[PDB]
Amino acid sequence: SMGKLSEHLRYCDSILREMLSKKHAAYAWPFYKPVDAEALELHDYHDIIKHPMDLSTVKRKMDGREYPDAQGFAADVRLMFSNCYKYNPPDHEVVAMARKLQDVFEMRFAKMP
Ligand SMILES: COc1cc(C(=O)NC2CCN(C)CC2)ccc1Nc1ncc2c(n1)N(C1CCCC1)CC(F)(F)C(=O)N2C
Repeated sequence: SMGKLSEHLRYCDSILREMLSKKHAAYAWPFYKPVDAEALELHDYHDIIKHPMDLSTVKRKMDGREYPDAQGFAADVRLMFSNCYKYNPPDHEVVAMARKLQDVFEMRFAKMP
């Protein structure tokens, strides 16, 4: 009943639910939680990536309605992908996995009424 802004935010909630769901778990799982640079022994990760982002953080912020509009939500989802492209070798499996998940994201986002 509140119009397009409310509807866009609800649609974004749904995109996020889909990205976190079992449907995409073959490629989305590296993006469920913040990169644990200590556990992964990535001693240069936080020197290269200045603004880490991941789907659990997007969920915390979206559920708290910290994104004022759909573009703000998209910016953080795309930051997550961009961090992966920036840090990792371009032929790495994890870059292909980020790309598979971004194909889903961009498709759903483009079809937001
Ligand atoms: C428990 O989680 C993992 C476990 C294993 C795992 O189980 N690895 C090995 C354990 C020991 N040997 C035997 C081989 C598998 C590998 C990766 C994991 N998780 C992860 N999450 C996120 C990123 C990532 N990884 N990336 C990968 C690239 C290659 C090494 C980290 C680089 C990155 F920079 F952090 C990045 O951008 N992303 C998005």
